[PDB]
Amino acid sequence: GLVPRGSQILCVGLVVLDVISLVDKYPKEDSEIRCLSQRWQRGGNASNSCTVLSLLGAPCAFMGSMAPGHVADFLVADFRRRGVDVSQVAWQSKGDTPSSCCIINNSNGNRTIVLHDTSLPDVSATDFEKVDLTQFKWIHIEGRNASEQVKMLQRIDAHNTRQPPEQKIRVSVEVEKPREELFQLFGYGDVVFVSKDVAKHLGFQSAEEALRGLYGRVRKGAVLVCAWAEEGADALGPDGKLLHSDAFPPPRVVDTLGAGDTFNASVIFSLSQGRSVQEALRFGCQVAGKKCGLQGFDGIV
Amino acid sequence: GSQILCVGLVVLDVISLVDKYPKEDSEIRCLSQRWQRGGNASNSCTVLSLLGAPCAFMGSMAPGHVADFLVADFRRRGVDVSQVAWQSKGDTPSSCCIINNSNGNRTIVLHDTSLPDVSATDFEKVDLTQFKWIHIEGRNASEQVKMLQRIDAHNTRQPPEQKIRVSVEVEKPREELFQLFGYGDVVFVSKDVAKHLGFQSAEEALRGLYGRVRKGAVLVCAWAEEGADALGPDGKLLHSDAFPPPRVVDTLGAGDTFNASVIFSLSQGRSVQEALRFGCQVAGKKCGLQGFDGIV
Ligand SMILES: c1ccc2ncncc2c1
Ligand SMILES: c1ccc2ncncc2c1
Repeated sequence: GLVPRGSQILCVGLVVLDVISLVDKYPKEDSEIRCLSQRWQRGGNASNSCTVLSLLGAPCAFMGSMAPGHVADFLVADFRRRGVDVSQVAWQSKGDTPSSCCIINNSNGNRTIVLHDTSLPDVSATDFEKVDLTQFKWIHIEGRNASEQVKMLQRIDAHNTRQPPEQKIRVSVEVEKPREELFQLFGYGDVVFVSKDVAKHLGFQSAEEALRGLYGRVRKGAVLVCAWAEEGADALGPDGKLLHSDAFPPPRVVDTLGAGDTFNASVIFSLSQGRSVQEALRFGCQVAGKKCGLQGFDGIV
Repeated sequence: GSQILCVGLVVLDVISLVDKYPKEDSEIRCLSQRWQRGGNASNSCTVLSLLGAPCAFMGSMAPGHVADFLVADFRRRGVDVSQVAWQSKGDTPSSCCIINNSNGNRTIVLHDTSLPDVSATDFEKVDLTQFKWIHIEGRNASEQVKMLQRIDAHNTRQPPEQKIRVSVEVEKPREELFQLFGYGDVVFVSKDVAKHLGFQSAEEALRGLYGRVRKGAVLVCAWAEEGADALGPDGKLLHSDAFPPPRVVDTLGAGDTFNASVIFSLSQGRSVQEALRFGCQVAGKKCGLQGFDGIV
């Protein structure tokens, strides 16, 4: 169908089928057991943010790798359940669609996780070349395979070079895995999200340390953003003023899975509506705080 | 009477192959992944099929994309699905199976949906004339005893030439089931049940459990890498060494493979000793492979 030009927010990243089982006790090897309950869930960073953008009322699209098959089928139907545009998926001829198994030990809250295999090629710069960008007002990249994503980021840069300033496509970038390859991505994006977990691995002990210690790495004009769960969130832009919002914790914490993807999408959404950085931090924190008191994404409204 | 009918579960097995069993609380990446049609009676049908025996499956299934994948697998294998009891309430069961590639150990977490079990009602409605053999996977004992009495009743009416041979599996250490020992020409009891009942080996499990079987039956008990044993009316213990592959890479379904192979051999007129060796021979071959293709 027809997508009006410059109307969609695109997220590029992982999607994965998560199978989650609740058990009485951790299973002894070679044993056969019944779980208390079991869920199949669409997972992944870029994937979660798409769900949030849709619920927020943004037209949105996902770009990631899948292989034809039943896993893909379940994931595509869930994507569509959430009003996500999947027309830019990069279908592969090799590899598994990512899927993962999690066992939550009911009597201690321990999570044991068999992560997906590593057989499916990530999205390539050549896959990205084939995409017509005019559809997109904002493009967001979950850092994964950096060297290739750098080329995608240069391609978008190139595109914007030729556009009026009101046909420019905004870009955001997430570095959430403490992996050296990823650190080059700081150089790209109007907006750069760094995770608490990454900040801590570089040895910063607070959002303020992280932002002040990393800002030197961002491109001129960029805003660097870092959320620290219960401690709220900071951003830092070209004017050197450290901004902050306190968390908006919920009555009780139910489910924090994907809370960070909820923050990222809300910040992106707010800014894409022309709100200020300060306004976006706050909204980001409000939405993510709500999410933490809910099971899944139903009701973050 | 040319078909063999197995009555039990079908389940989506969501399989992850790992280097080593995960420690509590850890997070390991797996080597590979697959979907596989599981369920004791379903695996046995796969194996029977591959052995060249026309066979049919009977069990509950809820309509869906899962079901669609299961059914499509059955047909690739030429397994007759005609007898399935489709439900409305409940979904198809599924499980996460971890297969330790360093020893073929398999660990199963099963999501047993509520989905209604096959019933005496459902069973009374089946044309027993097409069936040479009927194997029943212990599950809902109260109603399966009913299905058994049915088959015997039918049997009392036919010649020795035209009787329907019957086998029972008792796999879970579960009291309701322990009355199933009293039916069938051939009774399969798992190692796991054997141990949960105090018995330390297969021979001890057999001498200790023969009192429970109907008169003239054969009690079978396999024990993985120690092979399997059987005991019949004549009082003579039979043993077969295992046929272990040099590398064990996947034991998910080895037991169902052994059961189905014993049954094939028996329904082909071979001695119990021979059917025992064949059982171990095929099970063993299965354990050196991923899945079921390649066992024949
Ligand atoms: C993100 C993660 C955890 C949180 N806990 C409380 N309040 C807000 C949060 C945001
Ligand atoms: C079950 C059945 C047969 C086997 N053969 C070899 N090793 C392990 C086995 C487990």
